[PDB]
Amino acid sequence: KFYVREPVNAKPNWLAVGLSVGASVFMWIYLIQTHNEDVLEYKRRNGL
Amino acid sequence: QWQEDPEPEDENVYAKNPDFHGYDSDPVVDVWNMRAVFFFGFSIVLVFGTTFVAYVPDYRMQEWARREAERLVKYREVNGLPIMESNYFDPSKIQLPED
Amino acid sequence: MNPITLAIIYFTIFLGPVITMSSTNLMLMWVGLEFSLLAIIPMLINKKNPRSTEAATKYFVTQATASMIILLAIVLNYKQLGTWMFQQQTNGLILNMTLMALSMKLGLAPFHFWLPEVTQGIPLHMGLILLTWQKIAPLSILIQIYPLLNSTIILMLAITSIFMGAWGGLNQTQMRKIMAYSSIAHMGWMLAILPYNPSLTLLNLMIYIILTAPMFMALMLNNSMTINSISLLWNKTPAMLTMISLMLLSLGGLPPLTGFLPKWIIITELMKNNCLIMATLMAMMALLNLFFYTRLIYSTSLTMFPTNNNSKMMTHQTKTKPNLMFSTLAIMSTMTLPLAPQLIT
Amino acid sequence: MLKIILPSLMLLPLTWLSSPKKTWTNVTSYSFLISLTSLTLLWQTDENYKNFSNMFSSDPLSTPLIILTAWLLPLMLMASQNHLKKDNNVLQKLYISMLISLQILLIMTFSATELIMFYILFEATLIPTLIIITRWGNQTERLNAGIYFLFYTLIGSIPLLIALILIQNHVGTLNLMILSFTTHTLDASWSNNLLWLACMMAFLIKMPLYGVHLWLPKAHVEAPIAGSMILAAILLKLGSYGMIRISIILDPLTKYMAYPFILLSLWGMIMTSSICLRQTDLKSLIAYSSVSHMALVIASIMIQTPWSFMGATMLMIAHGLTSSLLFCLANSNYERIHSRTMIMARGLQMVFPLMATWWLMASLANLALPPSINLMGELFITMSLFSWSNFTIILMGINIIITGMYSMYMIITTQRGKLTNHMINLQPSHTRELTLMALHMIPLILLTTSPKLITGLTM
Amino acid sequence: DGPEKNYEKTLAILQIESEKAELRLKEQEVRRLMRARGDGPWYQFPTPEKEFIDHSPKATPDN
Amino acid sequence: MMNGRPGHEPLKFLPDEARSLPPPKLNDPRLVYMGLLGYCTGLMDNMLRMRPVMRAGLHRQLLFVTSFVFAGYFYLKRQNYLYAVKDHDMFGYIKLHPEDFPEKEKKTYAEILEPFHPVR
Amino acid sequence: QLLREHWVHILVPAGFVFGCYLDRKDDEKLTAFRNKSMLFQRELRPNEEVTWK
Amino acid sequence: LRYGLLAAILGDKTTKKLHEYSRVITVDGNICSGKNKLAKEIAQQLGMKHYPEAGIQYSSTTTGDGRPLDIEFSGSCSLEKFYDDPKSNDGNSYRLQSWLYASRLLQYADALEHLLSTGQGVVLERSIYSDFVFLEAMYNQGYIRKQCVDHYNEIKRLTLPEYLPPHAVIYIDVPVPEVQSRIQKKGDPHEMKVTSAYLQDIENAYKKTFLPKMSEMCEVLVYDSWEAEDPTKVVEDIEYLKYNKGPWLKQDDWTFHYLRMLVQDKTEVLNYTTIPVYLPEITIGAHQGSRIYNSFRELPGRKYAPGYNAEVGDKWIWLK
Ligand SMILES: CCCCCCCCCCCCCCCCCC(=O)OC[C@H](COP(=O)([O-])OCC[N+](C)(C)C)OC(=O)CCCCCCCCCCCCCCCCC
Ligand SMILES: CCCCCCCCCCCCCCCCCC(=O)OC[C@H](COP(=O)(O)OCCN)OC(=O)CCCCCCCCCCCCCCCCC
Ligand SMILES: Nc1nc2c(ncn2[C@H]2C[C@H](O)[C@@H](COP(=O)(O)OP(=O)(O)OP(=O)(O)O)O2)c(=O)[nH]1
Ligand SMILES: [Mg+2]
Repeated sequence: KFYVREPVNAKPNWLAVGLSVGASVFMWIYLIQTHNEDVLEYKRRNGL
Repeated sequence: QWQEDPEPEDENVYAKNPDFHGYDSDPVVDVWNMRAVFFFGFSIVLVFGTTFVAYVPDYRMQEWARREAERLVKYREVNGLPIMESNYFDPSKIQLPED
Repeated sequence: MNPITLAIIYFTIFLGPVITMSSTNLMLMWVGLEFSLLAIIPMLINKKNPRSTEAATKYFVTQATASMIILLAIVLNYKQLGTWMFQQQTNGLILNMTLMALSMKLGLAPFHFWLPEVTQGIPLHMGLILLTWQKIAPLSILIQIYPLLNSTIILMLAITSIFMGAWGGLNQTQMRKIMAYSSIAHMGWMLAILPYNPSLTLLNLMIYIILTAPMFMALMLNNSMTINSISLLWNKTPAMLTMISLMLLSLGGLPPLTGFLPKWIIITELMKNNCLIMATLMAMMALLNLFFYTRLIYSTSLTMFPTNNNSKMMTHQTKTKPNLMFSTLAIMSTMTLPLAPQLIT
Repeated sequence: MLKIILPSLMLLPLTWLSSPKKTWTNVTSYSFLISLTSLTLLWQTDENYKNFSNMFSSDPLSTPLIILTAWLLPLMLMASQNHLKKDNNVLQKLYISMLISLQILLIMTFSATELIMFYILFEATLIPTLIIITRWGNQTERLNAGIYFLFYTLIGSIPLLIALILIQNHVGTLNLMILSFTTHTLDASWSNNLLWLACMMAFLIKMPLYGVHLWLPKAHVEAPIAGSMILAAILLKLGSYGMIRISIILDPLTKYMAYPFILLSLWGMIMTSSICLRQTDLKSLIAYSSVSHMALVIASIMIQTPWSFMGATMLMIAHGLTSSLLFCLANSNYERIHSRTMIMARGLQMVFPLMATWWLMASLANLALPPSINLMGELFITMSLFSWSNFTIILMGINIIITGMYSMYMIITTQRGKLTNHMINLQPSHTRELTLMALHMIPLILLTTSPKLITGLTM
Repeated sequence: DGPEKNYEKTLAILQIESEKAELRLKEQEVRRLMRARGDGPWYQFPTPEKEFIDHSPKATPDN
Repeated sequence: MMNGRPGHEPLKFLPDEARSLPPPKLNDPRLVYMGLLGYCTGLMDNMLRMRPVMRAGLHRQLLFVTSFVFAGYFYLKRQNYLYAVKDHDMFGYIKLHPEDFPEKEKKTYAEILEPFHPVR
Repeated sequence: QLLREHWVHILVPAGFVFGCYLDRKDDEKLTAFRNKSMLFQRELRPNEEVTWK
Repeated sequence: LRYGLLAAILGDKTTKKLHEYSRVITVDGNICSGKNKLAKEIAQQLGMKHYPEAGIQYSSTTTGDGRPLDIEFSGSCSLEKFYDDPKSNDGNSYRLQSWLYASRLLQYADALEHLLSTGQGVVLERSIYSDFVFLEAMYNQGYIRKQCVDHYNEIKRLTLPEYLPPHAVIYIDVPVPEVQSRIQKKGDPHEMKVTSAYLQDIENAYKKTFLPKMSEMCEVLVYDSWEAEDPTKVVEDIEYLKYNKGPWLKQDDWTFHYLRMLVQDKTEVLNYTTIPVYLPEITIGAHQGSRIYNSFRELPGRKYAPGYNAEVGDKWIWLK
């Protein structure tokens, strides 16, 4: 124990860490899926 | 009076480092900075860059323009043509206004 | 304030402009304006000091008079056309009264005399709420009737707004008054581009909001109400000087900041509509605005004003005040010029 | 152009990620490599222009300015890394970031193919030099100098923006080659005269023209050494480059509209050379010499002769090199004696022989000793001006006489004479600053050896 | 790579910029014509909604 | 000016006609700059909260970059749709009114007489 | 540990390689007049498919 | 900060957590008059938290590692230098007085936060309400000047009415010759160089301003030394005290909530102690300020936020 008072950031907020990492992963996965679907829809609409 | 720090006096930097090169206080970083400045500034820029610029060929068509001028001079002198026509453009392809 | 009245007052503050923007009826737009004014008065007078009382009183009587003129215009239009919307053939007198009353509600010159005084004497968060949220609904009302307005009166209001905002910001040292005159100048720009392209009015409004929000947050970090108070920021929060300088330069419209984009595209549209004299005069007064911003930058960032002895104890203490949304708004108001075709429509 | 722009951009993460004991070394070495990369723009084996992309292109006029900027960045770092030894690490890295951002934005400005992007990068270059002057300047008057510089430039540049938007509305693209090909002759009305003044006054302010030159001496005096170098060696030339770029669409009314500015340039170069004769501040003397040389450049660009354009380009490059060298020598004396008084340090030839040699060579470059590119530019400007009117030779001759006079007066009063023996704090020499003088003088020698590189657009 | 690369790149750039200039001028003319006499998609100013009108029989027959 | 066009769905972010447009390439300078802005936002947030600038809050920096790229992608798709429909309306109006947009005949540089202004 | 302590020396060369790659991307973007210029309109040699890359 | 409007709504009511000994009791007296022992025993046998007198190093001991920092970090003022030369031309006296007032303000905020958060009472030694006695003694002895007095009064006006006064004010009346004798017996060479005029100014400031002003809004417990020097009769009086006056009666849950937020935001507490009034005794200047600030930032455990300093053993930095 270094600080005389326990800091609010002594331990990582695990709920916030898990929620932020899960949100980042979900957004990347959804972004890749919707990009692939947009590519496929563009190909299907323009006959390519 | 307001609690202001006094004026700092510049010490003789050569007193503690007689081989000072102007770059940094400690000698090792100073001498490596000197070597980097000389090597990357003089050795590989003022020499290799100078050589590259010197061996850029036909810079803005100097020697090509000279050779083409010599060829045209030979052609127009053996064919009796004028060296330079007074009109750059042929008058046949220029439509002058009627009035 | 107990959370019940906090929820009621903040929900009505939110609901005012929302009703105004979503309303087809002029009467419902007017009652949205009434909602905004009535709900924002108690939070203005919340600190219960004489200055807050005077600010609340001045704001109340000004907005009440302007709302009565708005209601006169609405009733006269209902008399003339039988409907509750200025459609196409409403009287030019009615439209000019609507424009004049909405400009008095907005706070642009020569109806601007209350805005620095109301912005003074209220807390910084209420100044932020005023200078950002309270201008959306009158601007929405003006945007809905853009082809009907009078370009001559609008341009006169805009040019005097930018002139008086530049001169007031040049004179003032109080940060709230400086931000209020900044609001007057930017409202002048928005009004200037209003009859020609309201999309640029919305763009300038959004740029001004995302520039004004973190400047007020940085003021809210230490309750720095003065030039000197923001000048000793290097001892308190040294990490904010660069973002303060960048946001003030963006407010000045200097390239390559994204705050140059609204002035640039507004000038471009005015040049397309052949109002070169107005555009040039507005640009010169914008240079004057940039001058008082630059003097502020000199005070807070580029030089280092003398500090106090108790600032050592303030550095001993730790703070958690700057929120997560400060840096996002600062970056989006600083480094977004290369996305200009996306920012415009 | 992207192969020069991208690693100059990557210099900033290098600056902020390097160790504090390695930051200067790494940034200096990689900026030297950046300059060596920038030397590939001289590969011009054709009459065409190196249009690299839709927004970046190279020119026989733009190329020497880009190479000079890329060469001046490491020299600025070497010049400025001595007065920042008693400085915080994050402030040192911020100063290096300001210099790198200046170099990046100036390279983009010179390589721009579109005038609105040119104006955006113009103001983008206006910002960090103001930051440098205001934050790292020495005396009290740096704030007033920064205000004067910033608002002279801004009041100049606002009608330039209005004029550029007008020309864009009239033509359609505001692209340099499209304007150069589909140039239309103006009908010489009052509106066109005002349009001409609007698109020329910004560049005339930043040149600077006489009468509006008042921002330059105080800005150069109050600026730090790197700021003075970048100002006097790039930004005035940026104004001249803007004048050359925008003058192509101003025919024919520039022929009579150039008259007040030519007179202002000639009489102002005489007046500023006289001020150099009677000036008590060394940096002020160098600044007013810069004003006179840029007045010569203004006159050449106004008279619009191919000889004038070539002399303008050669004088731009030569004056940038020699003015940066003079500022660096003056800064070496300022870091010695902590004063800028002209007459305070006198017998410096005795204590600093090699630095006196650098002083002598810099002054001989300043007074246009043949066969240097300084004399090449000045001589061809004189030839074009005499072709324009034979009576300009009187003003040219007076300016040349006073130029030699103030240069040799500077040499005599700073090096020759008895030594001020009270100056006990005369450290011998820094290898860093001697290297800086050498890195200024050697490119002057090489461009003297091959003057075909900096002839410019016309020849 | 040789001069033909730069030559043809310059040709492509000039074609792109000339097309962009012509498109911008045409856009200005289109906007001016639509604002003067709105008959295209743009500048369609609003109008009271037709579907909110009573058509049922009323008390007074003279409607 | 384009809000009153026929077939305009109210408060519709991406209408179905936008599906005809090619999507952004997902590695393009606009989205790369958006991710760079998100990373810079995370670094600036750390510096203002007096944390280590880069080695602190890796999840926070990842969330900033991810959210910036996500919002930038969808906003960029919307702006691409808006510019596409603007050009579509412009070309359609030009085709509908050809008499107001006549094809002017540009003569060659042999029948026009540009006045020559000598520089001397 | 040299890769850990000298990783900062690859940023500028990486930027140089990336700039060269982006220049190549612009070159292959601007190919609307490849072997279509009236000055350099030549017939393709049988062992080549483009005049320049 | 964990506490907020959300925590108040979920239920953190101060009035719910109060009890009969949730009192603020401030012990006051002269320079050396039975004050440290009495407060200790009162807190010990009433189950309250004892706050000793806020010295120069109070913020240093309550922040960071808790070690006393260097003097240039902690106020740059010396009590021993004040005792040796009270009329020194550098301005040590008013710098010391303003720094001690700021330290007392921080301690009062800490005690109020503790009382509103846990419900335990606090026994302070010589809180902010009894520091103007030292200010007026310095002024009447000519040690400081009228501009310093006006600056102190402005800071006191800006800071003092935002908080609540103590429930009980105990005073120890010890005469000036007895104070002098106790100072001689203590044996501090610097503290021995004080003047009976200064001590009498302290006592006069007490009796003329502090006692009636606290009498009009809280319970006053003047005792002699013999009524003191036995901390059980005082505790019995505190037990049979009836608090029927003062602004503590009108406080409710939301007033307590806003007060708790104010006293838990420590920069908001010390905001007005750093007003930009450029008084030469307290203003410093850019060069000295930068040197001191950079040295304090390169102090161990002070470079980053608490919990983010890896050199003192903080972990999981990359996950927070
Ligand atoms: C650094 C110097 C600053 C001051 C001098 C600046 C230039 C002075 C000369 C130009 C006029 C002012 C700038 C106009 C910019 C646009 C020019 C243009 O497009 O012209 C064509 C246009 C004309 O438009 P047009 O070209 O479409 O004309 C139509 C013509 N027909 C119909 C035939 C097709 O000119 C203008 O619109 C000029 C109006 C200017 C009115 C405002 C002037 C304000 C004051 C200016 C100076 C302010 C700063 C200095 C203050 C004092 C400091 C000591
Ligand atoms: C382009 C913009 C530049 C902007 C500033 C750049 C600064 C950074 C520079 C980095 C390095 C780049 C160097 C650029 C110049 C290169 C000089 C060079 O080598 O030029 C080529 C030249 C041969 O070229 P060539 O074609 O023969 O010349 C024309 C004849 N038709 O080669 C030669 O003639 C050989 C040259 C090297 C050999 C030594 C020469 C010594 C000369 C001594 C002169 C002494 C007198 C000087 C008097 C000065 C008075 C002030
Ligand atoms: N000038 C000045 N001195 C102060 C101030 N506050 C405390 N002191 C000094 C007086 C004493 O020399 C020293 C310790 O204060 P105390 O009153 O606690 O004295 P001490 O502990 O020696 O005795 P005691 O607590 O009475 O038993 O601090 C203040 O505001 N101004
Ligand atoms: Mg004690």
